[PDB]
Order: sequence, then structure tokens, then C-alpha cells
Amino acid sequence: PEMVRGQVFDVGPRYTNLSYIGEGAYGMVCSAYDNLNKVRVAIKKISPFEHQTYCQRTLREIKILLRFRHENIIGINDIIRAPTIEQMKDVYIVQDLMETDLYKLLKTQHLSNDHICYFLYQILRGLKYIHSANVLHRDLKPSNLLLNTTCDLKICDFGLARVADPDHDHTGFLTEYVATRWYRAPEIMLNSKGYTKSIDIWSVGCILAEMLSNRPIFPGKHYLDQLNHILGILGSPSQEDLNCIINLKARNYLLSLPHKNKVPWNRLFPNADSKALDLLDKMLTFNPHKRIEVEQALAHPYLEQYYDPSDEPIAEAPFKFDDLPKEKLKELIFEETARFQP
Ligand SMILES: *[C@H]1CC(=O)[C@@H](O)[C@@H](O)CCCCc2cc(O)cc(O)c2C(=O)O[C@@H](C)C1
Repeated sequence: PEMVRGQVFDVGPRYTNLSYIGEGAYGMVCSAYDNLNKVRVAIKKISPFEHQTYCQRTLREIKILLRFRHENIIGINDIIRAPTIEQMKDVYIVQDLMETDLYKLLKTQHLSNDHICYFLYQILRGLKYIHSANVLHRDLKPSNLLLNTTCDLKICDFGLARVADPDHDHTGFLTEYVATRWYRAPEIMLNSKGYTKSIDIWSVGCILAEMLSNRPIFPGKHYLDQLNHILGILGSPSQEDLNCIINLKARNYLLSLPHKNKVPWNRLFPNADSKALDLLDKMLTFNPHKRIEVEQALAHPYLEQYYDPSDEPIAEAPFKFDDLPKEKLKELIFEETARFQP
């Protein structure tokens, strides 16, 4: 088998001329030439079978991506693994080779307002499809937004996704968690398990802010710091928004803080389009029940050049509603990947 940086990367003979391109969660990512389709592709190596939770993340993503089909979601082109469960130690997922991601881009490139608008449109167009399937991505952030050379955008990684469950979203103070820290909604730290669609809209709002200035808007240094950053910009929550928090520990924490004023968006972002900031404000709303939903966001004036609901498709087959041991999960991953065998 071909080796990359000392490790086995066993994808041939269809995929040749390998180059290391980065690191996944359970393995490395390489580019490779696809000798059938005569294009280069991205390949992620996954080694999950020793841990029930790794198997869970892997199965979840495979099951979601094999049902989804959307221009702004990166699909699975091929899955490579051994012919038998006994011999299967790794799984390789083959996907379109993109040019870069938004994390890398924002490290050195100023975006024009036209690029910001088109990127945000494509993020929300993909998210409309995801939420229409009753699925939550739960880890939206710049490094999960891939771009090709003509700035078409695709959402990566459904390993933390879940089926939405709003009736079972409530929990205690300081419990959860959901998402990468900088992109976590305030309610995660207060009273939410991250089981409603509003969790993803908060993350998109954080991404929009970061496109406006090339810096994360809420860069908390640790779990606890994240709420300090959010409230330092949004200011103190209103009485009405506090009353919506029935958990006493969470509500009394907020009541214990000195008053903080809101920082105006046009002071934080003085070169931004005013329609962009109006949409930013509606995505970064403290109360998740008042936060804008994905279809309202697509219809916002900032996106008027692109909005077209008949060209913003939804899922045909939403996901209707599982933790069990790794041996059954390995079996389930073997079965879910069978369609790609010769
Ligand atoms: C999508 C998530 C993602 O891109 C980030 O987590 C990366 O840091 C992961 C490693 C690089 C992935 C990559 C790199 C290039 O140049 C082109 C690609 O198409 C990809 C890619 O498809 O990443 C997928 C597998 C994960």
C-alpha cells in the first residue's frame, strides 16, 4: 500500500499521485488523482473502530451525506474499505477537491462586500436544505466552509450533526458542550442542549462578522469566557429575555452582572454595508426564539441580488428521529458503505 508521512494511505489503484493536504478528525486528508473520472479529488482517512463515540460520529456523517444532495454541501463520491468486516480497520471517504477554506482565506485575504454577500448567500442556501431535512449541523465555522477557484462554497463535516429536537432542548446552567467555542450561541452556556435550528443561525452570524473584519467577533479564551465576550457586545439582556430563562441558576447568574451597554454594529464594523449589519443583528440575537430563521435570512434585503426561493431547494426525505456498542456500529458502518464496492 502507498504510504504518506509514515502512515498507510491505502486507496489504490484507482487513486494515485497522493499529496498530503491537511488533517481530519480520525486521520489525515490527501489529494489524489482519480484514474476513472480523470480529475484530482480529496480523500479523508478515518480509523474509528476502537471507540463507540468515534464510530458514532463516522456513522452519523455517512448516513446524512449519502442521503443529502445539494450544490452547497460537499458530497461523498466514493468510500474505500476492505471487503470484509474482519479486514476493515480504516475507511476512506472521497470528496471533490476544493481550492481552500474560509478559515485559510480570512487569514490573509480581505473580502469585497460582493464576496461577503455571495459567501453568505451560499452558506444560508445550504443551511436551508439541511434544516429542511430536520438536521442541525452544530459545528458551522470558517474551516468547515470550502471554496473552489471560482468561489463556489460547500459545507463540510456532519460528524457533530443531530436530528432537531426542540421539545427536549432544555438543560441546566454550565452543562453543554455543542460547537467549537467561538461559534457557540449564548444559550448553550445557560439552558440549551443545542437541539434547535437557532444554534446554527448563531454560528452563521459569527461567520458573517468574521468576514466583515477578518477577526473572530467573540474569541473567548475558555468555556467560561465565551459568554463574557457575547454580553460585552450585545449588552445586558432585557427583562423580557431574562423572563424567558426559567432556570434559576442561569437567570440569577445574568442578574448578578453589572449593566453592560450594547456596542453598535456600525462602530465595530465602520466599513460594512448597512444592510449586512441589519442582518447580522438579526442572526446574533440573544433570545433564540427571536433569532431570525434561515428562510427569513435568505429573504433579507442584503441578499436581494441572489434570493430566489424556487432555486433554493429543500430535502425530499427529512430525517425522522441511537447509542449502542461499537461492534454493532462497525457492522452498521460496513453495511452503510457496501454500495461502493466493485
Ligand atoms: C472539510 C473540512 C476542512 O476542510 C477542514 O477541517 C480542513 O482543515 C481539513 C484538511 C484539509 C481539507 C481539504 C483541503 C483541500 O486543499 C481541499 C479539500 O477539498 C479539502 C477537503 O475536502 O476537506 C474535507 C475532506 C473536510
